[PDB]
Amino acid sequence: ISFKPGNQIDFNRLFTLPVTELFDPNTMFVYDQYVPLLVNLPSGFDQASIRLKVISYSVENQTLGVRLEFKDPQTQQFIPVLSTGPQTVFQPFNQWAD
Amino acid sequence: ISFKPGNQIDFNRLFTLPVTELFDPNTMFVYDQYVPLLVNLPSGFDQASIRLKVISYSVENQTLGVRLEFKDPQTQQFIPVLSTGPQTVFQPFNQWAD
Amino acid sequence: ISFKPGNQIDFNRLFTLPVTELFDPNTMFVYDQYVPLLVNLPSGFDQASIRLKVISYSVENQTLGVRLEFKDPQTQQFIPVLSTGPQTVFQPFNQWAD
Amino acid sequence: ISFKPGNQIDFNRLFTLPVTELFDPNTMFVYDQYVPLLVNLPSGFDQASIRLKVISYSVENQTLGVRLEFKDPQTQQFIPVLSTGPQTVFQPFNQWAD
Amino acid sequence: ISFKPGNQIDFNRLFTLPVTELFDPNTMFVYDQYVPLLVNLPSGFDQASIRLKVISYSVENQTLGVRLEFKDPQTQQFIPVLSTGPQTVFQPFNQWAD
Amino acid sequence: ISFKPGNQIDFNRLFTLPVTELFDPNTMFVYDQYVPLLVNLPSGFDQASIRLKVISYSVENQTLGVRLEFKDPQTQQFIPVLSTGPQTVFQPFNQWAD
Amino acid sequence: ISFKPGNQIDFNRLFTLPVTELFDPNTMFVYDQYVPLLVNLPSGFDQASIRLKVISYSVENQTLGVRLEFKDPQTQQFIPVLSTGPQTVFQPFNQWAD
Amino acid sequence: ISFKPGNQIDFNRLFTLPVTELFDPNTMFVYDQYVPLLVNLPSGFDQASIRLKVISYSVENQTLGVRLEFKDPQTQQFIPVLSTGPQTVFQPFNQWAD
Ligand SMILES: [Cl-]
Ligand SMILES: [Cl-]
Ligand SMILES: [Cl-]
Ligand SMILES: [Cl-]
Ligand SMILES: [Cl-]
Ligand SMILES: [Cl-]
Ligand SMILES: [Cl-]
Ligand SMILES: [Cl-]
Ligand code: NA
Ligand code: NA
Repeated sequence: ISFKPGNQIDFNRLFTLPVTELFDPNTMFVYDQYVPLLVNLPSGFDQASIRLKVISYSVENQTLGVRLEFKDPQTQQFIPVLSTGPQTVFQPFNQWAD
Repeated sequence: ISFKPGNQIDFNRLFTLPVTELFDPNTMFVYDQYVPLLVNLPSGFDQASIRLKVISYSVENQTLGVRLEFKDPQTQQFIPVLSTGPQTVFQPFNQWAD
Repeated sequence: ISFKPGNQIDFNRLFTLPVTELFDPNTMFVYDQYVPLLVNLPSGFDQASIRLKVISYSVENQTLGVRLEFKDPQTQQFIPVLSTGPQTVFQPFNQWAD
Repeated sequence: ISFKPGNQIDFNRLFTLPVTELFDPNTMFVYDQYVPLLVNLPSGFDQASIRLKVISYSVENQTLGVRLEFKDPQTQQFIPVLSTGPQTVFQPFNQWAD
Repeated sequence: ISFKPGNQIDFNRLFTLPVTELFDPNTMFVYDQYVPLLVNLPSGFDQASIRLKVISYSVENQTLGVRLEFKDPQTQQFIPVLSTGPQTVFQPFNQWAD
Repeated sequence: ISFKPGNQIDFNRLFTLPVTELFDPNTMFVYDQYVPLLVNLPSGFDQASIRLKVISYSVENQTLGVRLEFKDPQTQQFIPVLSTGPQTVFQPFNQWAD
Repeated sequence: ISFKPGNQIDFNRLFTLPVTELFDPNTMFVYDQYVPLLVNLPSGFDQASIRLKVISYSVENQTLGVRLEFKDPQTQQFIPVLSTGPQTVFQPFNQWAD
Repeated sequence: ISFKPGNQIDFNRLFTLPVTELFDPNTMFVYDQYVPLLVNLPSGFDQASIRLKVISYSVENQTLGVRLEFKDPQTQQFIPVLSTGPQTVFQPFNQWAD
């Protein structure tokens, strides 16, 4: 009779986290499980080949400052891209605040 | 001579399921294979780090009420996000009905 | 309490047309109102600058063979792109058939 | 120094409306300004060539049941697509409810 | 011989503006030409039916706090959606800063 | 000085195959490696939970007629969705022909 | 019986142009009709508020070097964004060449 | 109080590489980890079934010329698609240059 469309829920409607929970507090690398959540990865990309170093984070602003490192295919050492600070400072999740 | 475009079929043209088939009826967790179908996951996201608890379901309306749980990277325990009811109530698949 | 997502309906769930209704049967140009439906136009594109000539059409297969013409910005004459037949032969709408 | 991405706000974060405000209560046609909000129109589509008849609406469920009509290019009369009820029954906007 | 793909340039690679240039400084409404740049509008949406009131703006942070108003189809008066502050506070454009 | 955008190549610019190469000619199931190419799968979907039965194929038209089967999470048996023929008949790849 | 998907043709399958045809050779501004083709404009953006100056073009490489100018909402004068050369150098259309 | 949208960072804002680092200099195949970065793969595609041969590369222009090879499902031999040169010549990453 009538078409009643369904829905697939956006992940950001179900999941949020304080920025301090995103990274290992002693190594300062984002936990592997959250790298695809912070970075829009190309389809099929092998996440074992990258890591995100947390250079800064703000509890007040719920922001992270990160630097990407990637695995050199020859040596298998993680190397930085291309200085001293973060490549990007961003607010990972939607907030409802002042 | 002439360009004749091809097509890639949308999964929702081939697959549908009654909502009672989406979850384990004794544990009340959505089966692992259907979590990406219900939730739009970011590219490369590790589904082993989440699970969906079915809080409610309606056979009449073909809806599910779910709560997301995620694996704490330190303890490896599944923890709820941020109460008592579902985070979302939705109709997973297109329906043709009253 | 619970998030209940809404929906915006895809135009193709509401609209379909026999291919003979898509074009002026005497001029053999697709009606202006259907050009954006047949061709995925870039956002903001001025449709007055193009037209689609129907070179072939199939009632049995519900296909159209078209050639695009565009308005030369200097002369304001419609000119073909870059032979004798259609640039593309395609089935504009979803069908449920043999 | 650091890249700080900006954002473009999704319209659905700013706009919502009770379903009774979506249509003319005497003619039962969705107001012209809301047709692109309810239907995902192809880029550049001429909205003057369509209208949405409200066949049903639910205040309790915040749903609308609509039928699309389109302008015949020859006669300029609005004609239905392809019965007696709505083509689709849907919830236009996100809701937070029971 | 070889396929050499072309490109369409993203608008954000060519255009940026200080936030004070986005709105009329005496009326505090975003200029009409920038409303589609700040808000992701559905395809074909009639922008004459909305306006964005600037409730706050930050020169230091390059952010705007806005409230959406829409035209009531009956009275043709602009009315707010659904309090006293902005509905959203966001950074419209990418920044490279501290 | 000047921004020179790069490009990521669409898979369909590099890959095409005759339809007879898409499936095992004795079992009549599409080869596992091509299931994501024929069906637009949701991000993260476990392809081990589905298979595509080739019900028909046309060398002349370069089309396939398929039926989807999915793994029942309890029994681990592949079961059809919801008759006797294909669920869909489509042309997987772009063609340049008569 | 079987679902047979339709198609909407991508504009780039039908339209291509030598780069010298994209702009007025005496004013060196891209013709208005091609601005949305070269730049990915946000939905609903008023193209009367921008123009593209051609700073360089290459017949051999089929590239254009452009600078965007926008209309100041107060004075109604076209002003450049934020030097002496192009903001971007790109190849507008797909090519098959050496 | 106010909605403050978050962001997910595009991979191309964090990662770039000289084209000589994209492939094994002795075998002339793109490293496995970069195949999804160069080619837009369908969701869920098994990258073990393809490889990219570098036929040409330009240090001056930061371009690569590649040919795709895929694994024949029967023999498990890598075979070329459908001559002697690259299928595509492209610039993988955004550049800021002359
Ligand atoms: Cl925190
Ligand atoms: Cl059920
Ligand atoms: Cl017909
Ligand atoms: Cl209401
Ligand atoms: Cl400012
Ligand atoms: Cl074949
Ligand atoms: Cl030229
Ligand atoms: Cl290099
Ligand atoms: Na994926
Ligand atoms: Na549009």
